[PDB]
Amino acid sequence: CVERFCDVYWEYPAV
Amino acid sequence: LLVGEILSAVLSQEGINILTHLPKGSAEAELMSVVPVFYVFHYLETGNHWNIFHSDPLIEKQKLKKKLKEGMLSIMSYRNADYSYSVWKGGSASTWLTAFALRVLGQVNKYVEQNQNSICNSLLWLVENYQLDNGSFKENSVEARENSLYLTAFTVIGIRKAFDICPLVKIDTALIKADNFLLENTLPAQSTFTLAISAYALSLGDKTHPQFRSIVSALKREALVKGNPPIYRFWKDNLQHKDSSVPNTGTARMVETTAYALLTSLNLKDINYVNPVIKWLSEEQRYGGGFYSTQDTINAIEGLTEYSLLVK
Ligand SMILES: *Cc1cccc(C*)c1
Repeated sequence: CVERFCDVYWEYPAV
Repeated sequence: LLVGEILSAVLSQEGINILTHLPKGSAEAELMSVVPVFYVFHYLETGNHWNIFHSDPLIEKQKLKKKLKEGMLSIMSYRNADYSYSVWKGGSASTWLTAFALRVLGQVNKYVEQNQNSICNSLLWLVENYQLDNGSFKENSVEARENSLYLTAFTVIGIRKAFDICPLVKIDTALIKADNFLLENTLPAQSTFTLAISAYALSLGDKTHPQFRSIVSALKREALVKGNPPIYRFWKDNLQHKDSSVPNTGTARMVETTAYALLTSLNLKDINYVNPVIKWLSEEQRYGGGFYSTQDTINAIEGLTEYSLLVK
């Protein structure tokens, strides 16, 4: 499991 | 250490294990062979980590300086009579490659002194034959602006790294004009990659310019993060509004963009912001010290080295 790509999100989400 | 992989790899006389294929006899391959040796020397010298060697410090410093010097002689084989550089010996000159050679030689000058006049000749060739009136750079003979933004940023990086060796007014002027092209054409952005390379290039000059600060803030608004507060921070190459998905694995353009974001932030001394970025880069690094390709590898190594000197 590559944890650094688990639950990644945009810090300033467009919506 | 963050610089542990390249340090071990350079001291062993082995390659840094970049994933991409570098053709034998290409100028890029030779430039990339001297790259890891420089950043090691730069870390050991500037950080004062000759302590690492319990044998003879002066003999080991001389041994690296010799390797650094051997890399320089190899790069000179790709230099033309007009002091431009070619990707293959005897092939036509490349503005891109000439800009890449100036970055490496400009950096190496710090510890192994270059021929000042030779660097001047390469800089003047670059500025007088391949900078347009608008300040952008072209190569030898929406999508157009992206290409122009990329090459200009890449060329500005090369010129900035070699500038103190040959600070002539014609070159100073070229930088002013090239910087103004980047300041005027970077926002609104078309990709995070082009935004990031522009930001880093501008970060090597006047860090107080208002449009440079808007470009940087626009880049920070493209940040991907994991955790709350962020444990990791990184960038992908496409803007959120063009592609609002979150990435599942790494790429070359992702690491390169992230590296330019990191180097921009270190030049602004934003040490709190950077820790989650180096954490991510540290895990994307391969055994040996390399990443996916050449340009993501050079800038990521620079980022890791400069962070290590700033923090340790
Ligand atoms: C290991 C793992 C699999 C799927 C999703 C996550 C967040 C982690």
